[PDB]
Amino acid sequence: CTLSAEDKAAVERSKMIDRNLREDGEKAAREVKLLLLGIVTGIVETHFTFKDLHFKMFDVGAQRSERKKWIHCFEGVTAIIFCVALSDYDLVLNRMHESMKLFDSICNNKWFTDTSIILFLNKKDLFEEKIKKSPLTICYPEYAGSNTYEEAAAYIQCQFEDLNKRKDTKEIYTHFTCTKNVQFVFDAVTDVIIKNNLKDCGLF
Amino acid sequence: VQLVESGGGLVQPGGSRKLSCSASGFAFSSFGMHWVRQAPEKGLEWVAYISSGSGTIYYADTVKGRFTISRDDPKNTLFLQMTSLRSEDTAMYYCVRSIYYYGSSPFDFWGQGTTLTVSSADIVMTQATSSVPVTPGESVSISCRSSKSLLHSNGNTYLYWFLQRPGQSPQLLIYRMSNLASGVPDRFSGSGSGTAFTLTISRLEAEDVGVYYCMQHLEYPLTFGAGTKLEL
Amino acid sequence: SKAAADLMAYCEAHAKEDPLLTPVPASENPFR
Amino acid sequence: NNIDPVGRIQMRTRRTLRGHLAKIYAMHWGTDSRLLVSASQDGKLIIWDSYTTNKVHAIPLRSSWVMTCAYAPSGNYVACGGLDNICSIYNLKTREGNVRVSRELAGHTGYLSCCRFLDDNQIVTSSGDTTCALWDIETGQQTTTFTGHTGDVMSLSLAPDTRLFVSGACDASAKLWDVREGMCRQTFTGHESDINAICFFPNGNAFATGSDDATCRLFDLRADQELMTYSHDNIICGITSVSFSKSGRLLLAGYDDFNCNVWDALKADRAGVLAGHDNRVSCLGVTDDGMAVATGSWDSFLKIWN
Amino acid sequence: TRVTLAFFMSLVAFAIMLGNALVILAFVVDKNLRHRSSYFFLNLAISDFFVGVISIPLYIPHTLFEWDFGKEICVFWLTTDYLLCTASVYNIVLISYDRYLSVSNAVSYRTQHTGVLKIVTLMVAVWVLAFLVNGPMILVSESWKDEGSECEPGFFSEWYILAITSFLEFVIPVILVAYFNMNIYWSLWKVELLRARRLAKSLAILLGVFAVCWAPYSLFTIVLSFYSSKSVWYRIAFWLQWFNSFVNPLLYPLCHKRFQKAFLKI
Ligand SMILES: CN1CCN(C2=Nc3cc(Cl)ccc3Nc3ccccc32)CC1
Repeated sequence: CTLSAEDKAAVERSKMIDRNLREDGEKAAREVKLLLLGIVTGIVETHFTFKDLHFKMFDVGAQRSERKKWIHCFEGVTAIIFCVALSDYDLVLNRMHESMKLFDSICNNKWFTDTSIILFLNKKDLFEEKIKKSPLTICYPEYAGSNTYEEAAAYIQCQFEDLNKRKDTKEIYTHFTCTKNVQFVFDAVTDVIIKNNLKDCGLF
Repeated sequence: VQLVESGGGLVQPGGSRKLSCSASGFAFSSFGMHWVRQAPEKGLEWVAYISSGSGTIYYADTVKGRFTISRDDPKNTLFLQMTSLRSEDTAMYYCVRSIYYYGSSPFDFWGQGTTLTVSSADIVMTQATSSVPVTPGESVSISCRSSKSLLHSNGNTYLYWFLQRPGQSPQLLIYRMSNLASGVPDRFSGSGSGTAFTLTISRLEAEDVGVYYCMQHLEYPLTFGAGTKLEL
Repeated sequence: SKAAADLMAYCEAHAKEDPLLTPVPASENPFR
Repeated sequence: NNIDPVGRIQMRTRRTLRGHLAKIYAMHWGTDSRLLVSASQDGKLIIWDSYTTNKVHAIPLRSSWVMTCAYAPSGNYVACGGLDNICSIYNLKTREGNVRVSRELAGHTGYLSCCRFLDDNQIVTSSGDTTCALWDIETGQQTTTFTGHTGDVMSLSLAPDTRLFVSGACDASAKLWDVREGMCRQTFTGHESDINAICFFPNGNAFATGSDDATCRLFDLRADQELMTYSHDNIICGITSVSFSKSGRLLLAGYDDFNCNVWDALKADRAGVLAGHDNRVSCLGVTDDGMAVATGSWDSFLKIWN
Repeated sequence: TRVTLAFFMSLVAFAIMLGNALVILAFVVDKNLRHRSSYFFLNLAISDFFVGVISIPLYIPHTLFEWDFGKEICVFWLTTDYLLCTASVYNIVLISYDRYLSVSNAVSYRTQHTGVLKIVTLMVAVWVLAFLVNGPMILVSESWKDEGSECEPGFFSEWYILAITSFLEFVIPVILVAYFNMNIYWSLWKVELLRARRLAKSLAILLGVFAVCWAPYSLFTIVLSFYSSKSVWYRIAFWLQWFNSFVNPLLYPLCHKRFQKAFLKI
């Protein structure tokens, strides 16, 4: 042995530090990290708990810069919440084109290849009253449906959902925003867990 | 920081006695602790050592198998239990902190000490002299000897210089033979060569006379000298 | 050329003080 | 053309430092050339013992979205920052024996990219607000703020002489700034995309930038132009980190091809691959006495070479 | 001649040995493999290692050239061989149960923090259970010591004992593996057609390889021991039993993504 009386204590100190690091990693490696984009300066972190599960949601809408130099730090998230409206389909700023461009950019991005996406549509009552005198023909001239909410809503839903280019790897769980949002996201993350779980041990 | 101890007094030979230490104003559970002593008329002696995490435990060969050391981290307390006490065990004891990581300063704080009067190849250090009368306004040079070379393989040296004033507890003047502990006047120095080392108090002033000691911490047990009595 | 000369001159002067350029024999290297 | 090539410089992993679990984003060398500091998404900042591969200190954080860390030149304090717009400063040497956070500099709104100490009382920060700032730690408020970027600032470095500093932003531009007055000394351009890594040459007469367009560059502070370009055809990915050595011959450049490359800073053409990571190279540094090189990558392992 | 047969038996043994040595190496090298799956696969590889170094080369001469065992060696040979095979099957079942708990109740499978004591408890219960099921019967056999006899446990004279042993080592593993895989399929299925077909095919392949490589010998042995107290098909079934440990390090711990990374680093 080529140590003094105190290098042994130095080694013991390093061992305690290693144990503490490993324990903290075990504690922090079993939480579900969801990123919210569009229900509720810099990152606004929100924590809550549901059915023995720890949800850490990131409200990141306060940043005033692009996403290229900013989003890759969320590589390991379980899922993305996406929130958009239906009532503003015709409001020229319009808004449907912006939302569709955002969704296409997000869904077909490499960092979220295996990452599913939850998608919400809200402000549906204003849309329903609007279509009474303002049909979708203003924004969808090719639309040839009945002047009822159901056909138009299905049209819009399939319009967004037909943008998926990764049909056999990740799905989209579309739900009309109306406490059913928490139940929807819980079921979605359970199914994400199962599908990503029977994948790392073969089973295709 | 603060260290306050309980358990001292007069004890009959034999039996057992336990001395406890309470820490205040620092992170207790990241420190190793030593119990040291000083004879009622002679120099210092070491007793025992416990380290961080309640792992390593060391006793002196004189006290081996009869003194046991322990700690308690939630309440910031330290214990030395003492069995097989004999009349030669009379002394006054010090609880000394020591944090062992790279660059730290061990022995940087000593408690107020508690009195306890009882009714081989070990490196023993011989204090070079016993009294040097030096008038105030002139430098003081004190030395001590060692039984064994102290340069370890890692380039270190392990000699410690302490000072004690009347009615008081020691303080750390020099640690590892060359370093000056922060919180003391910067007119001290230490030097020397193998097994023969020296402390220097330059431009002696008042309240700077008393007993001086050296220590070795290269391998257990820990020992002391006699203690040079610098007087006026 | 003046700017490049200034930086290259500093490289030459501190040549022998760079272990990564001239690896020290294991007698003095603490990382073995 | 008269400079002899250093040739193939092989290096061996003397120490593999394990203990970081998630991704690693920053590291800085200490002043005694023996202690190290590393930042990860465990919310951890670790001070390593380098000689014996020991751990000296471990520090938890508050905002786990870190991007940078710093080491006080006197060994007393550390600092960190990230996506939360504020810069935190911790005191290492207290009689209490534990590291405590002494200062919390606030007043930014864009994400902090970097922070470096001036002395025990002055610091410099650059964030996503497109603005740099000099902070006086004792007072707690900026003494001067620097405006003139149109895009987020991703790097800065402090001169050895401790009088100036250079920053770079997502505008494919860099800016040299005085410290005590507030003027913009100079503005440099030339990259084809955003700049994400800058370093300060030890002689104080040059600096090097890394880009997300498969190129590294050296500019000169006085000549106001780019000096050198460092890229290879087999490379298509982006730079992440840049550093120099004591003499400056070895420019250590991280990449996204998973392989650190040591470049002969004078011939602009050499790649001493320090292969050995399984992921993207994030951070890297070199000791004051040149005794080692440390690299850290996305795989959570930190490697020491000489 | 017999030289070719000996060469091929030794070739099979060497292949088994290497196949499990690689798993053991890639678990001791990389420190990111400290989950349940890697510990269980290591148990599997160790249980399959000793078949290639002890049983096969020791068995080659006893039937090939000369019956140079005696009791003091053949007792050891029997005990080792039986213990290893049973332990390998039980590790297969344990991995599949891990897999079923994976996608049966995944909420409770995500927030547990038990580190070593539990895992090594399981890794040791496997071997203890394998021994206490198979081993204590070989040693208690005495009639098998008749002079001039080929060495094989005495309880071959009792078909009931063979039935109990094969029930506690063939019926239960195939039932458990089939149930776990079917529940995995249902719990996923309740674009989509291709994924469902891939999952069904892979699960069928695993269960089928198990059944093919372990049914004939048990069936043929109990058939011969029933009333007709050796033909070439007996050798076929005998070696088909050992031929599982050739593929068991190829289905489970080579498809896995983490272990694939661990191997490709080397
Ligand atoms: C190459 N192989 C090695 C193992 N081996 C048997 N192995 C077990 C072990 C257990 Cl626990 C249950 C059932 C069986 N099958 C058997 C049935 C009849 C005779 C022998 C066996 C015989 C030869």
